[PDB]
Amino acid sequence: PLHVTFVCTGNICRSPMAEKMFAQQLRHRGLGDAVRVTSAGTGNWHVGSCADERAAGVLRAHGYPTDHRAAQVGTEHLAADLLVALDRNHARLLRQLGVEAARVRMLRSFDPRSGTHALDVEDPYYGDHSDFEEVFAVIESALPGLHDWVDERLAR
Ligand SMILES: [Cl-]
Repeated sequence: PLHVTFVCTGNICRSPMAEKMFAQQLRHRGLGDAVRVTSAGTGNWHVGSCADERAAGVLRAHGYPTDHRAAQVGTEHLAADLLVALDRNHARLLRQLGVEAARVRMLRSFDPRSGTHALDVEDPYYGDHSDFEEVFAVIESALPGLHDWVDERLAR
């Protein structure tokens, strides 16, 4: 089973949002059994915690699932077929951890409007509900390219 994992720092806002969203989208496409989707954080200050109440709030506001258990990047995640970094800091950490460039890609590099320079997804933790809605929109705009990536991989 193909494995894609999203990575941010605390695994309570950005990455879990991308995880639930992409996983649900795959289910709608009937590809839920063929692709495993998870997420983790580079840090461990939230291991075991649910997603941020505001993150679950926006997910729910758009009809997506919210169940989540925060975790720090481990063996399981580093063994994914693709590690999706939320921002450039996450990417350099995963890179420096030993993951080759081809397996570390920033989420926004999948946005159809993306240029060679991939943009960061901002952390909404210290913002307001508006910031969480914006993070949702940014992620929503980037995922279509990840679906193409999955289609290419499943062909294998
Ligand atoms: Cl974070």
